[PDB]
Amino acid sequence: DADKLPHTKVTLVAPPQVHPHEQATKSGPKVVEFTMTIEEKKMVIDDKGTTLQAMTFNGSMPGPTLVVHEGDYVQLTLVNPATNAMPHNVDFHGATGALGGAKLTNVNPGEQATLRFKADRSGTFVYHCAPEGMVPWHVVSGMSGTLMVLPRDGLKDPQGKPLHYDRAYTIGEFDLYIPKGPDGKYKDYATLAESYGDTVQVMRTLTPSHIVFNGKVGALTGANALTAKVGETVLLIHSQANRDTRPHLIGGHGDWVWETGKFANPPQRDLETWFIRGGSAGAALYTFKQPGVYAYLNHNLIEAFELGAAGHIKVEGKWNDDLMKQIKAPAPIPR
Amino acid sequence: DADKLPHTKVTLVAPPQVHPHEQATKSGPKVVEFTMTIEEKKMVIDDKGTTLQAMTFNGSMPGPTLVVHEGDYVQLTLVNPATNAMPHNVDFHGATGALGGAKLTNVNPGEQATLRFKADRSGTFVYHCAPEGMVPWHVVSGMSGTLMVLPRDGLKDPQGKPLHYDRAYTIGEFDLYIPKGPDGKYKDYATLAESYGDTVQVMRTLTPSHIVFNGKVGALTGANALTAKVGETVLLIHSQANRDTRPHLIGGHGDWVWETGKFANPPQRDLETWFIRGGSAGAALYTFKQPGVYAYLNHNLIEAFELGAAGHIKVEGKWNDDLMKQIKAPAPIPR
Amino acid sequence: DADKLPHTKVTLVAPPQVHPHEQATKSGPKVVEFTMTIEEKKMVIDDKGTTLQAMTFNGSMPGPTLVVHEGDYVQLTLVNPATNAMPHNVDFHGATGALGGAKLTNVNPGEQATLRFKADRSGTFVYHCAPEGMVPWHVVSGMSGTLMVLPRDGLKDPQGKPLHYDRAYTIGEFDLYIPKGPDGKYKDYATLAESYGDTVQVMRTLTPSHIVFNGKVGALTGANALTAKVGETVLLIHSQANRDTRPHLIGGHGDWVWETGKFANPPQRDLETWFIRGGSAGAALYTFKQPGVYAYLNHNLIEAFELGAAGHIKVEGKWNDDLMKQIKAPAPIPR
Ligand SMILES: [Cu+2]
Ligand SMILES: [Cu+2]
Ligand SMILES: [Cu+2]
Ligand SMILES: [Cu+2]
Ligand SMILES: [Cu+2]
Ligand SMILES: [Cu+2]
Ligand SMILES: [Zn+2]
Ligand SMILES: [Zn+2]
Ligand SMILES: [Zn+2]
Repeated sequence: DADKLPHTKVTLVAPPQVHPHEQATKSGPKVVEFTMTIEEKKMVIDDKGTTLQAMTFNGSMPGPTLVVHEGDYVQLTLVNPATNAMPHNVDFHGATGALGGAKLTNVNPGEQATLRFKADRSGTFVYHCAPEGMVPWHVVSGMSGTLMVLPRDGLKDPQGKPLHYDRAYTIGEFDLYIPKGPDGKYKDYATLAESYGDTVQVMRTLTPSHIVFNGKVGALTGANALTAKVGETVLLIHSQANRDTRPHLIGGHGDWVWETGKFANPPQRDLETWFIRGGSAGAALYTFKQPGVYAYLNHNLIEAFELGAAGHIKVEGKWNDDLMKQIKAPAPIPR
Repeated sequence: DADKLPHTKVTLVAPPQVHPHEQATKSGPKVVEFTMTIEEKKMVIDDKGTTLQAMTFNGSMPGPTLVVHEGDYVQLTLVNPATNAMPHNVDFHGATGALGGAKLTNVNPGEQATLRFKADRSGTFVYHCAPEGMVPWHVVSGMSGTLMVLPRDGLKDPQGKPLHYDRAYTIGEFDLYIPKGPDGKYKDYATLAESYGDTVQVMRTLTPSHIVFNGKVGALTGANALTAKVGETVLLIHSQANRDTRPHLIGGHGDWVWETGKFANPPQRDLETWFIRGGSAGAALYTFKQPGVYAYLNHNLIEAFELGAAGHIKVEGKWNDDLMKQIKAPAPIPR
Repeated sequence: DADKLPHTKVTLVAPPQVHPHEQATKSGPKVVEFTMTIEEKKMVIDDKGTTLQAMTFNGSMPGPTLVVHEGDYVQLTLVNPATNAMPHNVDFHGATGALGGAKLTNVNPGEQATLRFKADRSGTFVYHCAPEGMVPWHVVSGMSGTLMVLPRDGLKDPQGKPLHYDRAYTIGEFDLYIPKGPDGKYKDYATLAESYGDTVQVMRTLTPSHIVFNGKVGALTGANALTAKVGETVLLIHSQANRDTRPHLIGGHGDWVWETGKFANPPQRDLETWFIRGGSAGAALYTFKQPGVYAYLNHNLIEAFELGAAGHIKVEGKWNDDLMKQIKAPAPIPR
């Protein structure tokens, strides 16, 4: 019984970070309490000033990653401030019943609700808003994130041997559908409601105008590049609530990958590129062996480079000439 | 030898039902006899009266699911009535040789043929029409269904333990390519032949006008919703003969899933969303734990909600507060 | 240490063939030396004279398949002749560091470079050109191929039993983005540089004009069909550096398939259709049991039949009536 268990309260952190947590734990099941606040806002999504009338959990795309252990109970308070225009809710793919909790969390501006569910299956799971009659619009405008349910004894390889990560990052990939006017320029809308009709028309073409990691072209680059060191194992959580993607780490691999994102299944090893089904979250481990700047991208390279689905990982440490060596630098072809 | 074995005759049933069959069986191999009759017809495919010049096995999209056991022989009589305009045939992905049987089943209007093949591999397999020079048109117009070949000892989990379903449903998902006129309204064609040229032009854009379960937007909703009860394990067969899809059960999971649809492989567990490759059939088991109305959909939510790829499952039984509980109903945010 | 090991030199062969190699080997690790020369050229890609301003490794699409064993070192000399207009490089997905080697192989026309890397992971891996700021253009114009890294003890089934192929073919699938003029005819460009702007515009629509195996509609058909015999096991390597595809052998199966292309993972059996993620190479084994002409295709049938993603395999041997038999040839429906 959940009402017998101790409660803990978790403070969420903004992507691409994930809140502190244990992997393998000696602790027993708890009710883990979270709160998130919905924020509708206009966001700038590229280098040319294009805007999105966005909708977010906690002010970010994706929403923050919530981490519990299998057998824990997730207790979320969902707050929809009066400053918002739309009703919202939440559907946890990690949850059982009531359309993932959406039926029990319908909150108008000025309202909040509290949902509890048993996190009885291990894995990374999408959560998203799903208000009746406007589900795809709320999802594509930014309302999704990941629930990670770790097995109580941590991650395991196909032989049941232990696996771990030293650092975790969370990447949400967002296919955006920004309308254009007769002049061919992207439209800028005074309000969220006004963007609706034009946006549905673009959606129906199934062609995104932009595909971005974490809310903007280049969000995970420059000062905002992800970071690691040679010898460190990184977990890369990748969520795509609406559309397929194919993550790839340039100069790296997926050492151990759950592409369908469910930890009770054995992971695959040595992947060059993996596949995240639209409407799911997956997870890859990589241990860095070479220093330098990596790209982490959707390996539809048009989607990555033209449309925005690419980030960077800056890695410190010592170059290994055994793994790779420039034998002859670029030089004139011998006569 | 097939000519030594007893024969049985099976009466097919219309989707979403599947004809009565055993899973694990004590019976030995048989020649299992089926008949299907091709029907070309104009069908209404949405709520606004849009029509498709369709082509079907047995009058339905998808055609009926045929069920045999591994080692059985499938013996199909394929009938193309004189009331039809086009030649047709059948390609069983479950079969070996002669382009899946297409080369041996070329039937003009007024003709029939009988094909036998050994069902020597377990799984759900697409069958479809494939007449030379018009293969994609016949497939996208409705001519596909599933052959399920059950292992003789029934379904098994990754550890070789037994799995079963108490109820089976079959869902065919159809990417449709309906042309539009200068006025932007969908075209209605007097005949099947007349729809061809315009339809090929739409196909070549790779953008479906509609994506529907079982022949129509909302085919598996209302009076036609699928049904189950808490405690019942349902098999959901999903076929897509031309285009990728990503099935998801809202408020549920894929407890055991063969997404590539081949039962000799271990299934994955706890899936939120799985992946059916265009040109294949997959299979998922789910045991219901909560009552209420579920949605079963393609989790490209635009494809589901805007284009038609979504159905409903109405489930009876008792709510389980341990799995999910509304702690605080939606209420004013405390001052 | 690589500088302690013996060296061997390999002569590459044009697709769809793959250079002679051992599978399971008694040999120890070597530095395996390869050379490839970049050729930019205008190529005719369909039956109606449409041209592509193409870019190739060794004059072919795909580039040749390089085969080594796990633990070997790949040492590639990459030559960019002065007759070319563009800078190029190479990114091996099979390699670790320096963006797959791209950072160490930047060659202007008239230059060459030599890269060494440790092939420490088994599988089929994409290699492609990736010059900074023009990565997708170089890839979609033809600059990709496969590195196959065989395990030292050859291929294994899920139970660790030996698997092998008697013949290997390599298929690269290329989503092409050829621009059209106001008249709706495909544009023909005097130079590679001139094609750039228009091509980027087409790319951004995410809709290929053509999708071809090995450089042209019908490249693997007629005199150029692949060949086998009943009783022979064929390895089919399928690379797609930019876009998802779903290979299928009509009248056949994937007997053993690594769809994500990494041999340390167990293969799946009995596949009807498998999935190659954009930015990866996969591998399927099939042992022929029936003679005749097979099609090997992308089972988005529009992509196959309308856009060009289909080839043929002509197979010799004896028909097996146990696997498939025409019981009744097409005949008038009995009155
Ligand atoms: Cu919302
Ligand atoms: Cu969902
Ligand atoms: Cu037909
Ligand atoms: Cu087929
Ligand atoms: Cu290049
Ligand atoms: Cu790459
Ligand atoms: Zn570590
Ligand atoms: Zn049961
Ligand atoms: Zn052999």
